Amino acid sequence: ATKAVCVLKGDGPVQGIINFEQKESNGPVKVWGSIKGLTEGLHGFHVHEFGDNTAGCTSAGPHFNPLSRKHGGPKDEERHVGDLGNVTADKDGVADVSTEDSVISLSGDHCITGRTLVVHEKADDLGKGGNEESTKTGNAGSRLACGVIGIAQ
Amino acid sequence: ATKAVCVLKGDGPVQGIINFEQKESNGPVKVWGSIKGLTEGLHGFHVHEFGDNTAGCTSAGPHFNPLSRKHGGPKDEERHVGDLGNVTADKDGVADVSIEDSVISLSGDHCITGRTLVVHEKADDLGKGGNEESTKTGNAGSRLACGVIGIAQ
Ligand SMILES: CN1CCN(c2ncnc3ccccc23)CC1
Ligand SMILES: CN1CCN(c2ncnc3ccccc23)CC1
Ligand SMILES: CN1CCN(c2ncnc3ccccc23)CC1
Ligand SMILES: [Cu+2]
Ligand SMILES: [Cu+2]
Ligand SMILES: [Zn+2]
Ligand SMILES: [Zn+2]
Repeated sequence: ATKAVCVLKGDGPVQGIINFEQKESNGPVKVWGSIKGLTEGLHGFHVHEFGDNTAGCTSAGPHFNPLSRKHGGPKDEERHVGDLGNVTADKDGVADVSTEDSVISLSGDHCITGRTLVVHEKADDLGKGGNEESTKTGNAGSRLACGVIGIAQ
Repeated sequence: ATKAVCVLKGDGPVQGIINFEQKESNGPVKVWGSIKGLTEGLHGFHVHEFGDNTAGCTSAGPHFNPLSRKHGGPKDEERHVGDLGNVTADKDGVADVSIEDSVISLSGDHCITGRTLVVHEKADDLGKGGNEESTKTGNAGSRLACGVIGIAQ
């Protein structure tokens, strides 16, 4: 199996640890972990193109989109490769993450390793918001925490 | 060309931005940038195996060594792929990094993207120290700052 990991940090209180595992190169990636310090509700959760944190999370660029598609949710055919939807936090400030995704990979051209995982301010509308921004960013707003996805033991 | 970047962070602050560029996949990688907050003298500078900073720089594991060789300096045939020698800081605490290396890569089996760059406490003896640890770590000591190497624009 192939494994990867991301430590999410930012300028505020949001922080987390996300793990990735892919049993087979043509198989799904399991994604799990925790993010704390969040406001209650949905927070957009994406892989962005660049593993560049030079100036903070802004440096990561747009959603990872090697197929030049519109933004969507993880269960949509029309999505960016990096579109992992939302994480949802309770009034404890914690989002428990446990998902499986069939479009991201830890090898090949859809590889997310070396790119940035970002948790956002606001909900991602999964491209169903009915405006132009919805099909580019999902209207998820600013970047609260991020990290470069790295190769794990 | 292919480009990568690493934001190094540690207590001091020891911090720096290191850029990587490789004109072709069969060619050398140019490495440049600046690290501040260092004590005067040599500091070991290596790519470590894992891009895991879960518990800090310790989580990055040993030097990146896909070929199962002993530790050396960057000019040695017998070296780890991750062996980039030392950076040298002056009294101002700044090391200017300018390296070209023919063994690291930003693609293929020796790709360093997704792995951790680390700057160390002490000098790397380049495997010439005459003891057991010299040919494993270069006796460079603890890890002052690190970051995951990411894909750049
Ligand atoms: C279920 N999965 C679909 C995505 N998948 C891929 N991984 C890496 N690169 C790819 C390039 C083109 C198409 C699919 C790719 C891995 C397994
Ligand atoms: C192959 N594997 C990858 C997934 N995996 C996990 N390990 C630990 N905690 C988890 C929490 C939620 C979901 C999966 C988890 C271990 C088995
Ligand atoms: C062809 N290239 C243009 C970009 N490039 C550099 N750019 C900016 N500063 C540098 C400082 C020291 C060494 C190389 C540097 C090197 C690769
Ligand atoms: Cu995002
Ligand atoms: Cu090292
Ligand atoms: Zn998207
Ligand atoms: Zn070494």
